[PDB]
Amino acid sequence: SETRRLSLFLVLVVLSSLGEMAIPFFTGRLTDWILQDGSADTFTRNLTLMSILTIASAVLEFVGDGIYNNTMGHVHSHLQGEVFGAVLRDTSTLSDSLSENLSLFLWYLVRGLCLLGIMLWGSVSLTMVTLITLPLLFLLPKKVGKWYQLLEVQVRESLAKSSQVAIEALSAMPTVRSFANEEGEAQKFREKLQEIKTLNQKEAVAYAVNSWTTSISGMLLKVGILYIGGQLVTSGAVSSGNLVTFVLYQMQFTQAVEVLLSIYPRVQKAVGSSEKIFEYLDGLLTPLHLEGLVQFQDVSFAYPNRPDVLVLQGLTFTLRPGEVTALVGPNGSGKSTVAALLQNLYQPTGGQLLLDGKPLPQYEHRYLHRQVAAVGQEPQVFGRSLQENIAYGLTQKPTMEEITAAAVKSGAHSFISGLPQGYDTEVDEAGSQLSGGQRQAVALARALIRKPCVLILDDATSALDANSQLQVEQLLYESPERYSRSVLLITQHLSLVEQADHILFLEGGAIREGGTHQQLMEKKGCYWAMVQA
Amino acid sequence: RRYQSTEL
Amino acid sequence: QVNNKVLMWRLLKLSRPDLPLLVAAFFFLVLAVLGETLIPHYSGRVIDILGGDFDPHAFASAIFFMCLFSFGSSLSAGCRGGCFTYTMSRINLRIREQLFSSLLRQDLGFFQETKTGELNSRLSSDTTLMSNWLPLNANVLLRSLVKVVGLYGFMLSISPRLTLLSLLHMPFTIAAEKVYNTRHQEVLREIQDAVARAGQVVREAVGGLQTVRSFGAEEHEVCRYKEALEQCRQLYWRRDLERALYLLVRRVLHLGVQMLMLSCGLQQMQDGELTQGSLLSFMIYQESVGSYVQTLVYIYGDMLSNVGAAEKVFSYMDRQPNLPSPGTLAPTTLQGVVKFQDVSFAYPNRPVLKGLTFTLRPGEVTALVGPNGSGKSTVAALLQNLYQPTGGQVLLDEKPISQYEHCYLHSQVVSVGQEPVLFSGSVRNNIAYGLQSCEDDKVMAAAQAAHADDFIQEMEHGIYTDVGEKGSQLAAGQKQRLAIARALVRDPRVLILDEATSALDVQCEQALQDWNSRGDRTVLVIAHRLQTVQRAHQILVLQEGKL
Repeated sequence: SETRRLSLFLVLVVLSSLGEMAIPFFTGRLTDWILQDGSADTFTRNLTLMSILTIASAVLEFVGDGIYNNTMGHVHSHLQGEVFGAVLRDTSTLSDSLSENLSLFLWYLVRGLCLLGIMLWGSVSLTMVTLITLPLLFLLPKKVGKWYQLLEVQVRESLAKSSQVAIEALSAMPTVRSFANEEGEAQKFREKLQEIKTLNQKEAVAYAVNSWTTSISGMLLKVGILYIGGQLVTSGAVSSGNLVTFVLYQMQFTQAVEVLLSIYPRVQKAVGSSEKIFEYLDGLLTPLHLEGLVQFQDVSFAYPNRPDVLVLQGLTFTLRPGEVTALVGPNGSGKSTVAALLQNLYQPTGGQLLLDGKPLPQYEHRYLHRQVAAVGQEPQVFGRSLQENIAYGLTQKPTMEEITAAAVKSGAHSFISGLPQGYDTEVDEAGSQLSGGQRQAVALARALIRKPCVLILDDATSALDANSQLQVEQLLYESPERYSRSVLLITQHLSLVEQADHILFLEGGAIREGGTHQQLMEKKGCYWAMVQA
Repeated sequence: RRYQSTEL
Repeated sequence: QVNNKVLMWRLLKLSRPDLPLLVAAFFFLVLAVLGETLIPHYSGRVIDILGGDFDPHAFASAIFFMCLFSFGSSLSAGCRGGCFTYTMSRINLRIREQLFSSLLRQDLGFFQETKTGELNSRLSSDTTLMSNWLPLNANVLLRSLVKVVGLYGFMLSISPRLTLLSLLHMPFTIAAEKVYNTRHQEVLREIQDAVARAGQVVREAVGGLQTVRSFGAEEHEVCRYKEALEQCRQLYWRRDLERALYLLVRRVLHLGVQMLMLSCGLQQMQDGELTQGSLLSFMIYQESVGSYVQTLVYIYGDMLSNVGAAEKVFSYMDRQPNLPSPGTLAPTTLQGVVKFQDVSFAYPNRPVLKGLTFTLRPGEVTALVGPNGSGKSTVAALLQNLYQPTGGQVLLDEKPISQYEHCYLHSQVVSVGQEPVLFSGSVRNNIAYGLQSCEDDKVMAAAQAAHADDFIQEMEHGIYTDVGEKGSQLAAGQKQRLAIARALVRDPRVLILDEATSALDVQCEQALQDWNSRGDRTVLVIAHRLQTVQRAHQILVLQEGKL
């Protein structure tokens, strides 16, 4: 999609290299003109050509770089956004390092190709030296580079391991002081330091060898062309100005090829580390009124970890409006799984279910998430402000009066007003702004503000305080409009289940009790066992 | 853009 | 500044044990810089030889000096790098060892108030920046500062006016490089700040993943991440635009000196003063001088950051601990009596402990209960001499616990925490932890006595098997069993157990209430229930930090 600018960038790079090539050729021909004793018109024209060509080259290079940017940044941002969206349903350093190395590789590769092309413009014989000594410039330093890189990465890995061990001891420090074993940790650190010292001598030897090979190859080439060109100038087939050009040409070509050798392994490492990230990358009806009721017909579910093994079966509860359902018993009955299925987190593995006369996937995802909001297993408060934390996931932002009304309904209005700046107080991340009971009250307020059709609030007051549990039970029993929206109490406090119109219980992946609370106590099932407990 | 770095 | 001076003096004192490597690297540096300066003059000599009449002797001599100086400059530069990177590694290892050794002996409150990442950044990333000062940055600054003067000697040796041109040209380049480096550093600071903000956003999004998926708020978090990414991309674009503009103006000024220098040099040519090879050598020297000046300026800029990192690290090793020296007391026989008297403890951040007084006996099993906001563990923490009591004192055999030998006291008084912690080693290491060398027979004897051999004999090589890091491979029952085995294997005289009836089975309590090393040793047990009241010889209570 960005080729329409990338091709322009590439041709910009090529033209910039051609324009930059003006310095050595023109200065060599100009010194040859000095030796030729020509008229000043040639000298003035060559100076003007010098200035014009290289200033065009500099401007073209700047434009090409500015075109490569504002495009590679857009690609990087889009890639990171897509990766985050994929993982929702570590990379930026890789992306911009890859971009920088790729652009450097392209620049210096085009520069070297242009160098060699204008070598071939001149005398072919002096180019032959470069074309035979290029494989010696390429093969051997590439051989030494992987050795040096391997030793360097081994040293870095050992350093990381030693630092990890030291930080583990630092974290476990109270136990270390309890056992008085500081010298043991010191010896354990010292052994790894000794191993690192052992590896580093070989690393230094490899570094010295690599530097020796690169320098000797490049500057041996630099002396070889000078000798050959001197011999040919003595032969007379080549003017001295061409030799003057070729010396600077060799310096530029050596710099370009050395940049290429220093850059290419980084590009290879970047693409190797990006391939795994690339691998890691991989409509419904909208209600327009009150849902009314929801029901299931012997529904079955399975855990995602073991989809071949069902989690529970036999879901026959119906969310009757104006009534409160109940669920209590062993945690292996799938009560949390039933709550997740009621929230349309996954499709059922069997049976059938309905919500407002339609299945859960039939209803719109936004409407389903807005009308079936529920309190989590543990209350969590986001890092934003409380006025923002009590309205997460809202399709449209409502007025703050509604937020205050919901907080008063959940009783969290006083707690919010206790914080400075009212409900607009910034809340610390992971519920560190206040207590667990305050977090549960905030979760209840967030559930109430959405005005749900079927509240599935559970596991909130069981882990909260006794006063918070009593307030939650009082609010649940004082629901207006003939209880308005139905509820599904799956908390651990069985005292609040006395007001359930059609209570139920499950055990071992299936239902085990139901009916009135007094009838459940008078039975002989799991509810009777809980009553006798 | 031009590459530039320092050696030990 | 004086602080920078003393910091660099301390860095030199740290580098002192590697003097031979330093002098060898310096000698190789001088040998490299001499040949590197000398070569282009001989290149101009070659060109001048070719320009005039052909002299085979002069040409052969010039080519031979090329070969010799080329081999010398290629060889002498490579050895300097190896010596300097060896010095780098030696300095890094020495400073890492010294920093860890000085960090080990500090008080518990210092680690209590300081986050682990703060210490990790100093120990891992900054210790790399210790060894960047002398082996690399000082070397590059010295080689630039000698090669610039050598190259300026040569150019003068060529022709003076062409050098006055360079003298006039340099200050603009220096000022431009300074300005660009300052702006680049500021923008890099903004870049890392925005990257940290985006990382916080994604961490917050992934922390409450279940809550977000339940509420269906993934789109909002995705939009916020897109906004943060747009801010980061805009900052990246600003940085790269500034860098490209700096490069463009640098090349423009490069020709702005180059063309006029060529014109004046050719006027001198036509005047008959200079030759072609001399002009070529001058051109090479001019090409090198500017780059050397810029890299010198950049390295001197990096100097201050490295010195600041040095101050940041040395602040840790200069932190004075607040623990009294041990009195080196170690009686051969210990009765094991422990007496508390009107003691008070205050946390470094509040009378958490106040007015506690009791006395324990060897043959009497004593239990302490009371919720008091789960602060009952501070009694054991004070008993282990981990904290210094603000008021009163704790005495063993009518002797304060501070005067006892640090090794002997913790080999005599052994406690187990509420959460046992392992050290990622073998079971042989993690049971006999704190012991230099003892027989293994006692190790699995205590393992059998602690009801822990069940998962030991089922695992290969018995006690020599490997466990997960921080013990995370095993479960909480294994944690309690390993902690009890570690406490028993050291044969303590005063034994403290916490949450015995709250986090451990009664079989462990029965073993620790009837063992030969527990029948007549002073035992203090803390439980969160009344399960230990029925078996305790003496029971004591505490609330809100008082009896």
